[PDB]
Amino acid sequence: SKHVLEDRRPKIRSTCGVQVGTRIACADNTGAKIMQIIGVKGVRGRLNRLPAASVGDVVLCSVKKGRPDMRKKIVLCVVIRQKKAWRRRDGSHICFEDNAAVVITNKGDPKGTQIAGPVPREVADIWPKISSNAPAII
Amino acid sequence: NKAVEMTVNLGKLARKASWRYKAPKCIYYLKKFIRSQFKSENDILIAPEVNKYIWRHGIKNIPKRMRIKIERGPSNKNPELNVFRVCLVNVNTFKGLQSQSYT
Amino acid sequence: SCRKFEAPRHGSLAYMPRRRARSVKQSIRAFEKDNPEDPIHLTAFYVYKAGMTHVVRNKAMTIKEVTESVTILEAPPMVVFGIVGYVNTPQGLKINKTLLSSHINESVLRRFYRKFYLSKKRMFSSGQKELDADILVLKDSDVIRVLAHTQVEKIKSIRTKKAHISEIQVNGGTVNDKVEWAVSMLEREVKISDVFSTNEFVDTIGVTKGKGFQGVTKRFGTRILPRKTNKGRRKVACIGAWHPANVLRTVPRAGQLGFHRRTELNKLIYLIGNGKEEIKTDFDPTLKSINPMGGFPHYGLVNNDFLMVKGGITGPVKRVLAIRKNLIGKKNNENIQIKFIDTSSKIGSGRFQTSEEKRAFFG
Amino acid sequence: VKEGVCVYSGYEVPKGSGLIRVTNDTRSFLFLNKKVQSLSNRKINPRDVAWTAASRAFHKKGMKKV
Amino acid sequence: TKLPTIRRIAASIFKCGKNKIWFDPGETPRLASSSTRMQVRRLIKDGVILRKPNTVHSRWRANKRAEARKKGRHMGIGKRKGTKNARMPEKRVWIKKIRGQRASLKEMKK
RNA sequence: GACCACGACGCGGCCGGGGGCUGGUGCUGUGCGCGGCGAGCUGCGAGCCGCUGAGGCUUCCAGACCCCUGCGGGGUGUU
RNA sequence: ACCAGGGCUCCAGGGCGCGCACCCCACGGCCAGGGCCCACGCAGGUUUGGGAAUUCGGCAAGCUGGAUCCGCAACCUCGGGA
Ligand SMILES: [Mg+2]
Ligand SMILES: [Mg+2]
Ligand SMILES: [Mg+2]
Ligand SMILES: [Mg+2]
Ligand SMILES: [Mg+2]
Ligand SMILES: [Mg+2]
Ligand SMILES: [Mg+2]
Ligand SMILES: [Mg+2]
Ligand SMILES: [Mg+2]
Ligand SMILES: [Mg+2]
Repeated sequence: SKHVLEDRRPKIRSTCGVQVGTRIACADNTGAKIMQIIGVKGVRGRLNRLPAASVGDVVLCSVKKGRPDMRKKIVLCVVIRQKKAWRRRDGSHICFEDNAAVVITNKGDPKGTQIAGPVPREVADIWPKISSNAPAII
Repeated sequence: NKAVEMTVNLGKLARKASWRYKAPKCIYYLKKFIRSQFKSENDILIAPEVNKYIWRHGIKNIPKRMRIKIERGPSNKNPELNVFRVCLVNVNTFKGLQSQSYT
Repeated sequence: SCRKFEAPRHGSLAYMPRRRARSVKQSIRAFEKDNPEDPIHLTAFYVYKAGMTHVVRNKAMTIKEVTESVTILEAPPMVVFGIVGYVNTPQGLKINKTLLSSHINESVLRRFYRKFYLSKKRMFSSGQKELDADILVLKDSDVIRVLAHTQVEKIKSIRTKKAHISEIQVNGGTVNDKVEWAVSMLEREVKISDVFSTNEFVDTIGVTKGKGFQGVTKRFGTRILPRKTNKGRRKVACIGAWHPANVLRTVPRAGQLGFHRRTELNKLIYLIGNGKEEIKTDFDPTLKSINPMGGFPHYGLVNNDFLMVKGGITGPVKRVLAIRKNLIGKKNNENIQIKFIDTSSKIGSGRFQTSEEKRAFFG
Repeated sequence: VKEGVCVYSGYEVPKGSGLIRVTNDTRSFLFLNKKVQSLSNRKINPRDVAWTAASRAFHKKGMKKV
Repeated sequence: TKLPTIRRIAASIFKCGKNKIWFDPGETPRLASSSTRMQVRRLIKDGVILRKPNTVHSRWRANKRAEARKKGRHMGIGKRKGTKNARMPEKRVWIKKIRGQRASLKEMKK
């Protein structure tokens, strides 16, 4: 509620690889390096279940290390990479090397101007503004 | 009074045995196999060379296959009652061996 | 007092008491609504679960290729050998007249015996002068069902010659014409293609895989107690309040799991084919059987007509399975275009589609 | 309809099987199974693994020509 | 009753353990009749009672490892579990060093 | 054995079954053995190579092959 | 009580290894139902991804582990810390 996403996007159901408490890399050049997941946007919540996210999902994160103006701040980000292999819609399985997210604004546009590493087609389908800042879409 | 010479798969006979006690239960599943194969309740005399073959690599590592020979005959204790004598057949390979019977 | 944090109930009360099913063959408890302007057709069939594979199909929305698990239900044709007529009584439905054929073979009269090998086979010794009198009272019925049995010997992997008998409702128009069709179809085989077609939704009725006596964690999915728990962790901890001074039936207790009757709705038929003929799709130009390499695991090979159904099917393989038309009128707007059928070996994880593809790899 | 060729073993991967590992160099590698993945994580050369197509090409026992 | 009596009698004759004693399995009624050491000595002389040999503890593998170690085969960094001083005493090295230097210094002096 | 704590349930009881064996299908990763390299050393020698995607295993599937193989007891209905 | 308890003293061969540690062997001495393995146990392995979010609390489990070489801070009672 303090960090609204003004236009909410569709979600792609896949195996959730990150959770609340997962330390993830920050892929863009916002100055954040490692963020820890505080919450997942959209999660209704079940008893004892930690809210878990997959790629393309909007995630709240506290910057655990990075630039001094960026650290210790709750931020909105979109999960773009995931170490857990997930089944795609065509039925193949894809695994990324790290757990990475990209800081976005409240309107859904990325804060950074470039992204280190690739994104999959899932992030490209939901977030065309994010995947434009990435080098390759896989 | 035939003599059946056949290959038994001690792995398959003792699948439901514990891995820890594969050898003594293999004797149990073999004698249970002979009774179901020849529908009889005569005793099965397991020759000590058969038992030495089964315990060859200890209690867990039983050999997979084993060629035996079953001799129906009268009991040396009481000749009124027939008995099965399982004797061991030393074979170099099991590839292609067919079960046979003769007198 | 109130529980501190609310959660949904573990497991549905709609399926409690979880008892064993009374039989392995399940009768159709409800057929679809008989419409007199519809043509005459049967409404159910009895198939046998062979196994699963996955197909690849083009999912038009642009075209996106998707793969989906299917399951293959072998369906030898069922022989119609009797007619049952019903009347609408104020107590419900009542048997108006049962008309059997003069011929009942060794398969279907194996069902009437517990030990058939020791039997004298004298069931159904059974006149044709009373046929027209029995057809006439059958025309006074409200509901017409045929007595059909399965041909289980045609599968031959199931070591069962004993047939499964069931009533299948004849839906169509003008009960006169229902029994005139039914006396025509006596001692005749009914194909699976006559009853169902592709991309139509059906309900499957069967008995699930039995799991035996199971604890509450498998039977209901209750949370495993923490590591410190004395007297066991795979339990429900509090089985009730002090008052009411009994245990409620809504509390998960350990018991029988599986071997329950289940009806699953809206299972889409992807393909109706025959196990002998080799399938070819528009995109995969290889003639191959529906049987994967090495046969279906714990089933064998399909030699009869088969039913390819999207998803999973209740129960283990070789178990009989009732399949009826859906009781609501639900049609598939999509047209299933199967691009590819995986006939790879399901033993292990096979990478070849045919044995010729394997023999070409190794020389 | 296949997924592609495995990058390690050289085997043809069926559609629905295999894993596409993307390695942050924007490079995607298709591995056939978990056996192949475990060899690649251990940095084992596919010419050392005797059943892969890389070793049978290396040892020249792979084929005869037309 | 009878045959464990013979087994300790034959053990005290052989001065071995009772488990190292083999009876002739065909000859048990002669064994069960005998009761004195004079008879059990006769059964040893007749070969009815034998002393089994001890169980094989061959030193082939130990001697093959020893001469390999003398070449230095299993002496690497990963085959050491004691310290340098524990494995070769720093005091024993000095005593071997200083006594050799003291002996030859005297032998120069004579 | 598709059921199963035990009962129960499902199939079958010589038009049958069980086991072998063979083939299929997988898994593992190239067997024992024999014969060429091999750091060096004064014949030894880890390892490698070839025979050898070999050998082992396959509880799943198939068989038109091989061998074995009984038919006892209890009770209840009808006339 | 033929009790998994307790009870003074003496004598251990080979290998590994620092070691009468562990482990294997020797000597010497031994071996006390049947069938099936549901649930829940007791004991022990392994669990993708996450990594203390569990919990009163890292309880329990796990990580580290021998040796050789290098490097080693604040502090300090100058000995340590190490
Ligand atoms: Mg909680
Ligand atoms: Mg406690
Ligand atoms: Mg499988
Ligand atoms: Mg000193
Ligand atoms: Mg010692
Ligand atoms: Mg884990
Ligand atoms: Mg904590
Ligand atoms: Mg808490
Ligand atoms: Mg906490
Ligand atoms: Mg602790």
